[PDB]
Amino acid sequence: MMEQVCDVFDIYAICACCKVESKNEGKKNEVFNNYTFRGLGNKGVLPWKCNSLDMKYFCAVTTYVNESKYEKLKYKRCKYLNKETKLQNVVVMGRTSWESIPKKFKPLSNRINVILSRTLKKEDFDEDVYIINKVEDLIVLLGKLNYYKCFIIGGSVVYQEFLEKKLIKKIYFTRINSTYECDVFFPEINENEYQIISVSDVYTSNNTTLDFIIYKKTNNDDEEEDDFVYFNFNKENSIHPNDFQIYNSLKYKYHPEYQYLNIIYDIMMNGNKQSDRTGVGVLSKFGYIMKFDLSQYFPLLTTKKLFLRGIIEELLWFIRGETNGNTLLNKNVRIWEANGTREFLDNRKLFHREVNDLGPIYGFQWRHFGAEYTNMYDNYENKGVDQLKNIINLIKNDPTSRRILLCAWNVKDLDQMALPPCHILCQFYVFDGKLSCIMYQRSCDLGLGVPFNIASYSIFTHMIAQVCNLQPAQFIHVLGNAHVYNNHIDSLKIQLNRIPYPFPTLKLNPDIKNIEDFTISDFTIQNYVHHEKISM
Amino acid sequence: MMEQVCDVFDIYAICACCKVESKNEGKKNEVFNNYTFRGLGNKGVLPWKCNSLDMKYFCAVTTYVNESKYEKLKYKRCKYLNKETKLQNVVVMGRTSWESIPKKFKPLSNRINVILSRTLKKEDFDEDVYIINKVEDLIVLLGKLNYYKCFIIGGSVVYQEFLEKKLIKKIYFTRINSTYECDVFFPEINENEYQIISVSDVYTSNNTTLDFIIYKKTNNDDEEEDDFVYFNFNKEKNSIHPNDFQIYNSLKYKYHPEYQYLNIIYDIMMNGNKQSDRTGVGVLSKFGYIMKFDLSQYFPLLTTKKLFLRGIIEELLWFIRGETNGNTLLNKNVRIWEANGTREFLDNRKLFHREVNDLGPIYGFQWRHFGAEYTNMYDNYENKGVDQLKNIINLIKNDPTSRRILLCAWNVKDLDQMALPPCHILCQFYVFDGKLSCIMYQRSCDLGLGVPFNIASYSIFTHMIAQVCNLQPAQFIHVLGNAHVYNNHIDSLKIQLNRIPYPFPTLKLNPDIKNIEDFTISDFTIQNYVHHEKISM
Ligand SMILES: NC(=O)c1ccc[n+]([C@@H]2O[C@H](COP(=O)([O-])OP(=O)(O)OC[C@H]3O[C@@H](n4cnc5c(N)ncnc54)[C@H](OP(=O)(O)O)[C@@H]3O)[C@@H](O)[C@H]2O)c1
Ligand SMILES: NC(=O)c1ccc[n+]([C@@H]2O[C@H](COP(=O)([O-])OP(=O)(O)OC[C@H]3O[C@@H](n4cnc5c(N)ncnc54)[C@H](OP(=O)(O)O)[C@@H]3O)[C@@H](O)[C@H]2O)c1
Ligand SMILES: CCc1nc(N)nc(N)c1OCCCOc1ccc(-c2c(N)nc(N)nc2CC)cc1
Ligand SMILES: CCc1nc(N)nc(N)c1OCCCOc1ccc(-c2c(N)nc(N)nc2CC)cc1
Ligand SMILES: O=c1ccn([C@H]2C[C@H](O)[C@@H](COP(=O)(O)O)O2)c(=O)[nH]1
Ligand SMILES: O=c1ccn([C@H]2C[C@H](O)[C@@H](COP(=O)(O)O)O2)c(=O)[nH]1
Repeated sequence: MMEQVCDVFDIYAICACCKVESKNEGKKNEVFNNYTFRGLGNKGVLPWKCNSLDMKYFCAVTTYVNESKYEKLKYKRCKYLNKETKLQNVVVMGRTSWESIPKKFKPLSNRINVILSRTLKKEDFDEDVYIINKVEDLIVLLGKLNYYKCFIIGGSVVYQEFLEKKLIKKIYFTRINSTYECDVFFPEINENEYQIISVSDVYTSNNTTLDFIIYKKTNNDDEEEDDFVYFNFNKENSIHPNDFQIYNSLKYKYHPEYQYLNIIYDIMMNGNKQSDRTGVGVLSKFGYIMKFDLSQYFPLLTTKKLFLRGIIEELLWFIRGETNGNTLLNKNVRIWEANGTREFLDNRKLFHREVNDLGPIYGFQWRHFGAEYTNMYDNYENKGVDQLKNIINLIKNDPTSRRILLCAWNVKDLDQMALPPCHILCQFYVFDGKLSCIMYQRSCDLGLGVPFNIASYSIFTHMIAQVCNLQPAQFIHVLGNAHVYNNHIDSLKIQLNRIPYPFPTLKLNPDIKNIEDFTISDFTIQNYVHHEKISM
Repeated sequence: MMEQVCDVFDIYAICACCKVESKNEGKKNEVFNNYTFRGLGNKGVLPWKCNSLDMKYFCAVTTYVNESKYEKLKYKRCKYLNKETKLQNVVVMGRTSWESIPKKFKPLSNRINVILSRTLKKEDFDEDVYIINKVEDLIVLLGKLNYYKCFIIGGSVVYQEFLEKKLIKKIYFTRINSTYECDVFFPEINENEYQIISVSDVYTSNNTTLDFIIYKKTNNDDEEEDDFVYFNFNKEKNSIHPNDFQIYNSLKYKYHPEYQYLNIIYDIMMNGNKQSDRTGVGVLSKFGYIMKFDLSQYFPLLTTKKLFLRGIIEELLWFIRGETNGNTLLNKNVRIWEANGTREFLDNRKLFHREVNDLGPIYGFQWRHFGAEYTNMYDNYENKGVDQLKNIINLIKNDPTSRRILLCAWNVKDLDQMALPPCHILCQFYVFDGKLSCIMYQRSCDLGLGVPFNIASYSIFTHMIAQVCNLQPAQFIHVLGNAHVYNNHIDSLKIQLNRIPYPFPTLKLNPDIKNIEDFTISDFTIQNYVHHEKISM
């Protein structure tokens, strides 16, 4: 029998918040949360100058109506008020917000404007809008109007006013993933009182990434669907129902990190229980694909903390053609340490191999495929097939070749390697000045390996694109044996109930024109916002 | 404004049909159409003995009701008759069909049973059933009962007259893809009166494949729906007309696994990039697809055109023997490798010192001898190089949970010595619960011509490897790198995409063959292949 006001009059908040310039004390231990994005305004303007995409979203959300849904809404409203029963939306804003607009775009096209202003007078109005001087007076004005929905579009004070009074049903919130000077700030959203229910794809507009989330207020010929039921006539790990409460609560999960997370979910829900070489046990499945649009974001996972110095150094080490594990160890990159011990090599039957002499692994295959391996210190210059050089020449001079592959699975050399490669091969595709990369991965440790693997090959696709005068397009990651280790299950449960942030961007020094000239200083990850580190 | 009787009272048909024993004069080149599946009954019983899955579907469809939707139906029916004011479905059958049901299943459970008869009346039945002696009395009865939907469940005579009288809104039609003795038949459906709107996944049950299709009678407080619209705020190419894919796009549900292939073609046609390529023909192309075929349920031989497998089987056996001699295939009248072995082709690869049809260290050589020095096609390479094929077989048997069971043809060292570099780059195997899956990664994929054969090749191989390792085949998973449609294939493929698939065939292997090397051409049989007309691409 009971109903809320915001439910009856369909009152929503729509906003856009950036990150704010702070004082950098303890930035090595900087914590991020939803409040990280709170920057509304500066000098009576937006902290950013123009965002074409957030603008387009603003318009499309505040101007969209469905006239065939109105009859339901009008009935409820007139029945609530105890009254008898082109359509537009209402846009409520503060005075400062109304002032800071061009003359050409006032009043806001296809929308019913409402300005909350004490000082202003209705009679000396040049324009044709409505005016109120109280929050109480809005509900009055809505009762006397035919409107689809009512959007609170601005003013820090306005937002704050409506939020305290529980007059907002949903918050449409653009996260602008860049830092600007700010005068005014969106209030801290209470987690008990609102929850996120949907998250969009990640985009780039005007030199920043952004995404769109929706907070919802908490409370604590359409008969051919029978044919769909008939198709499901034949359908019906040890997982619990509430292990994935937050994960399953979301309606729309369009953020590209859900490609990784959904795969985890699928293995956890439907994986096959297996022993493996390690003796730890896994849940596994066979055959997935993920795709990341490198034109829009750098897909560094945000649901836990990832570090990249090590994987960049590894990549540079691959590109030099190195097999000497000591090079990495002397830079405190320990990714290959365990695979180079006396004991590990002996268990591989490599009894005559020096410690950290990893054998003819990735780097050797990329630069010297087919050369005879001796030891890690030998001179292999101009020996074997320099695959790396050949793919770069192919991309430059025969971009429509279907033969642009870099393969590390050298069958003849597998037993000489400290271990056989996981990243079997890379294929490249060029169209309209744009480079995409498929990497096939025979064995995928989803909890610990895959997050790094995505980052490495995404960085590498940038590197190859740049030195070939191309823009990066897609990194396409194909998983063969995809497995969650049992000792990662509880960490991943925690991770899957976290909501991703808009991704970072990768910056390469643009002076680097040849694949072999990159050094560690040439890589910058910007605007990395992430949840707390998890140890698997 | 005038309403149809079948629409008001929601009258449907539901049947299962098999194929029927016909003349042996033209079986080498048989013609197939929807009327291929027309076998209803034999000597008062089903032509096939039992089919658990068809019975389960029959049960599911004829018992399902949605109580929420009834209020609208009651209103609609009440309105038609000019009246103001657990739920079950009605099933209507012929007398003969009633008597074919065993006593313990009569009357049909959780359904209102109705029986058409002239020779028998209420007094002749002990059971809770309505008897009617004419079709019009069904309609009168439906006006009086509260029910969800009404399913005509056969009799050959009952189906025939109900279709003749235009009282069927949809036909739920099981295609049983095997042949049995029949004496009663489903009537030939008029293509002008009914069109297929949905095709299901393909299944195996009781030693036959089957699927389920739906013919439709032709015309001759929780709302986040707006949030979905918002997320779509940023949205929009190769001289494509709408009518090109009229049939393809008319279907509501395209769950038949053949649509994995057809949908990729569609996607390339609509959204592919125009590019030149090595051939000069040019292509539409896209990068990165995955298809999955369940080999436990069907053999995925494409049905929207005709394909023969003798060549590709001979090729696979040639691969397994480790051969590189093109003449061996030519002497079996298989010409798959003929163009790649001519003097002119070898010279154009700069293989001036290679004998005609000496293909160099291609697939077979890499499978049995990776890393060995290629000399010529007649050399004895025994115990040279890495016998990958034997290694994977040993790994599958002895270390099934290994994540290292890969066969790789892309030997970077040898590429230039190959008549041409391999397209099917590697196979990775996976073993769980006594069942074998295979991923194949294909770097370059000719959608019109190559891919249909490649699916078949690696599906066969998966079965061979499974058999010799005492496992059952599960999934063949096909990963496409550079996926292209050739420009000269476009019109042919537009034709193909407006054909509706048939239930897939099955592949049988000689169970005596226990070693990968012991297979011969006669150890393989394709059964129950129903296909559209061959298309010359
Ligand atoms: N999504 C976004 O990022 C977004 C959207 C819009 C604007 N902005 C930015 O934010 C800044 C403006 O925000 P702001 O909060 O400082 O200005 P504002 O809220 O737009 O304007 C404040 C004025 O609104 C009136 N008002 C507020 N609460 C009221 C109440 N309860 N009753 C009656 N009147 C009330 C008063 O007008 P009187 O002076 O008439 O009393 C008050 O001085 C600008 O820099 C603008 O560019 C950002
Ligand atoms: N594969 C399938 O989908 C399927 C489904 C159902 C049945 N079947 C098979 O089909 C066969 C039976 O088919 P059938 O054509 O021989 O018989 P049927 O159509 O079930 O029954 C015909 C009988 O029903 C009565 N009947 C039909 N129309 C009537 C009307 N307008 N008014 C009064 N009575 C009417 C007559 O009964 P009286 O003789 O009493 O007058 C007639 O002899 C069996 O082999 C059965 O196993 C197959
Ligand atoms: C777009 C920011 C914004 N974004 C979201 N998701 N929610 C909001 N409430 C919001 O705030 C609207 C407050 C209105 O503020 C503006 C800004 C830009 C403009 C302008 C401008 N300065 N110049 C041009 N040419 N066009 C326009 C669009 C007419 C006008 C009003
Ligand atoms: C199933 C074939 C069938 N399949 C489809 N798609 N449509 C039909 N109209 C149809 O025909 C039904 C008319 C024939 O009805 C029956 C009843 C019961 C049975 C039986 C049986 N003979 N034996 C057992 N054990 N169980 C059952 C089901 C408890 C078989 C056929
Ligand atoms: O870059 C890498 C390297 C290794 N692994 C994982 C996959 C397996 O969990 C393990 C290697 O084991 P084998 O598949 O080789 O048994 O390391 C990755 O996920 N990514
Ligand atoms: O099993 C095969 C063999 C070849 N091709 C096609 C793909 C390409 O169109 C062509 C090989 O040309 P390149 O990709 O090597 O350019 O042959 C296949 O689709 N499948």
